[PDB]
Amino acid sequence: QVQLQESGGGLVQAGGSLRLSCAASGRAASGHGHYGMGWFRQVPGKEREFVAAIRWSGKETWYKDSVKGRFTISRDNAKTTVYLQMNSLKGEDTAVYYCAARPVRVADISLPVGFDYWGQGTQVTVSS
Ligand SMILES: [Cu+2]
Ligand SMILES: [Cu+2]
Repeated sequence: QVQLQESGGGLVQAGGSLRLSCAASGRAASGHGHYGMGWFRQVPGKEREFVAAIRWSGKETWYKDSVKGRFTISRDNAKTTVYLQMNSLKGEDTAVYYCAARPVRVADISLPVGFDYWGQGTQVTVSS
């Protein structure tokens, strides 16, 4: 199974920058050996939402409208690592972020589906 471990979340202020990293190890259960990645956030009193996603190759990414501009999702050169660069935090952003691996290819990556493995969660609080 794909072991996902995140870190980098914590205390900041509105207009700052913060960077979350998601390490990945182990083989997967489905597919031919690959997997796409994505980030989700849990906000108190609201349902879980899909915030960013990247195809296994990096040919295309997807962002939720309210983060486009400000957030970017990438993967470094040797890879198991996924990053989420958060710039110009607004306070609404305030929540617990999660990274998840998708073992089987999907036609539309804006879709919340196929995420078999989940990381543990990092609280991000934006004070004013
Ligand atoms: Cu390969
Ligand atoms: Cu593939």
